[PDB]
Amino acid sequence: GASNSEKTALLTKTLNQGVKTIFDKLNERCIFYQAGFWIYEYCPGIEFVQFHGRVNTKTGEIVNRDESLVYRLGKPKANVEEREFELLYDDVGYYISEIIGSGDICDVTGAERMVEIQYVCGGSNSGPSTIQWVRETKICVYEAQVTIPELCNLELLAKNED
Repeated sequence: GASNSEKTALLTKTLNQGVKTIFDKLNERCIFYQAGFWIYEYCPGIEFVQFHGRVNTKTGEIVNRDESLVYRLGKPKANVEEREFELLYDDVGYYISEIIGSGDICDVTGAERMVEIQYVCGGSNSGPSTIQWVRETKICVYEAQVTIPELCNLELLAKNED
């Protein structure tokens, strides 16, 4: 390895403060994204599931819930401080990885119903929170990506058009 301490200081800080800032805007209400025919709704440390329906931006709520469309993508924890996260990066920028586990074992292969969530900045100076895309990556694993303005405050997560 050949790296200085400031480099690690900001890497570590970015992971820490990024998560705390995510939780601060998500605290407001849940987020939702219509991925073609399916809708994925993520809440501030409650659960992550996919249901059919529509949303009225005016009110910010779905048409009605759905007890027949049983789905589970993963269940987070209220004690976010205890949950460990990771700081990876891509050609676009750095991001925080949130693996939401506590899923059932998929009989297909014998793997957990967890999901990988990536927190990226949307290159926006303001706004609430929204998702970009969400889909199945493995037999029992899904991948989801959100774009929020507040992550751009962290130098490493700061998009070039913040």
